[PDB]
Amino acid sequence: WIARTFYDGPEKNYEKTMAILQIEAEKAELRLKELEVRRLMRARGDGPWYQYPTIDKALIDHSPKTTPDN
Amino acid sequence: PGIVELPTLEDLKVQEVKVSSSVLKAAAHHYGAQCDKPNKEFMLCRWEEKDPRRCLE
Ligand SMILES: CCCCCCCCCCCCCCCCC[C@@H](O)O[C@H](CO[C@H](O)CCCCCCCCCCCCCCC)COP(=O)(O)OCC[N+](C)(C)C
Repeated sequence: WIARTFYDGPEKNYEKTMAILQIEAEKAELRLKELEVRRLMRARGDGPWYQYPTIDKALIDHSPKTTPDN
Repeated sequence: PGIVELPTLEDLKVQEVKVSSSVLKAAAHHYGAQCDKPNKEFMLCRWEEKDPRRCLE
C-alpha cells in the first residue's frame, strides 16, 4: 500500500538519472570546448571574438593634395 | 631593403630658362595660354606617377 500510494517504480528514477547524466556530461564537454575556443580566438584573433578596432579606411581622402607626391 | 635608383647627371641636363621671376610674372598669362598642352601633360603625369623619376621627358 505504501509503495502504491507514495512512491513509483525503479524505471522512473533510473531513466531520469540517465537523462540528468546525459545533460550534465554535454554541459561539461561544452564548457571544455568553449574554453579551448576562447584560447584559440584570443591567440590568433581570426574569430568573431576579441576583435579590436582598427582605423576605418573610409576616413582617408583620395584626392589630389596640392603636391603630386602626396 | 633595396637600392634607390636615380637618373644619371646627363639625364638631368636641359636647356634652362634663365629669366627672373619678374619676367615670368609679366609673361605668365600668355605663357599659360600658349604653352598649355605640354604643361598639362607634365602635371597629369606628375600627379599620376607620383614619382619625379617618371616625368623627366
Ligand atoms: C497501519 C497503516 C498506516 C501506516 C502508517 C502510514 C502513515 C504515513 C504518515 C507518514 C507519511 C510520510 C510522507 C508520505 C508522503 C510523501 C509526500 C508525497 O509523496 O505524498 C503525497 C501524499 O501525501 C498526502 O497527500 C499528505 C500526507 C500528510 C500526512 C499528515 C498526517 C498528519 C495529519 C494530522 C492532522 C490531524 C488533524 C488536526 C488536529 C488538530 C503523494 O505523493 P505523490 O507526489 O503522488 O508521489 C508520486 C508517486 N505516486 C504518484 C505513485 C504517488
